[PDB]
Amino acid sequence: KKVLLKVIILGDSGVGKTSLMNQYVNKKFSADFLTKEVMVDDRLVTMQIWDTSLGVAFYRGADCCVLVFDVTAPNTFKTLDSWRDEFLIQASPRDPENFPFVVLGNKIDLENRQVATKRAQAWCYSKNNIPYFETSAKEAINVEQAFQTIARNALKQETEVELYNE
Ligand SMILES: Nc1nc2c(ncn2[C@@H]2O[C@H](COP(=O)(O)OP(=O)(O)O)[C@@H](O)[C@H]2O)c(=O)[nH]1
Ligand SMILES: [Mg+2]
Repeated sequence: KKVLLKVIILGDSGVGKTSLMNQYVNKKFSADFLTKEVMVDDRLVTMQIWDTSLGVAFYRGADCCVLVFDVTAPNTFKTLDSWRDEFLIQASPRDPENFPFVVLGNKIDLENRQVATKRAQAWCYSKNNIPYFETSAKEAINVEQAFQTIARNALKQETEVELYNE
């Protein structure tokens, strides 16, 4: 048996979802998915990353839901609750407050940020401690770090599903 982890990325148009996926998988910057084999501690896993109705089953199979906003656009941060709630509604996870979400505040390379780090960290903390990363898909800042945690938390979820045949 091999270990396949499904990860989906949500967030407003233009925040950097496609760029983050490409930077992570291909280290290049410029309904579908890319795949990458990653080691989690000493366990090899294949992450299948899906870029964004798509239908309920699309969401139901996910092991981690990544939420992305643009630190220079307060409106994309404001929609995070809607993206989180919509994923919950579509995926119907059995332990909503523990399902793995990872939030990425992207484009930190643009010095005139409009959303404060503390504000975004507080939002994440208040949803049962969702992990938070500030990234730059353009300059490859914290992208490997963010996705390593996405991989580890998706593995935890996938393990839970497999061990209790959920
Ligand atoms: N400065 C900067 N621009 C970025 C970054 N990530 C993406 N972009 C740019 O912002 C636009 C939208 O990015 P795109 O990846 O297509 O995001 P999507 O619509 O969420 O999938 C494009 O012009 C990208 O080149 C980043 O980290 N920094
Ligand atoms: Mg896109």
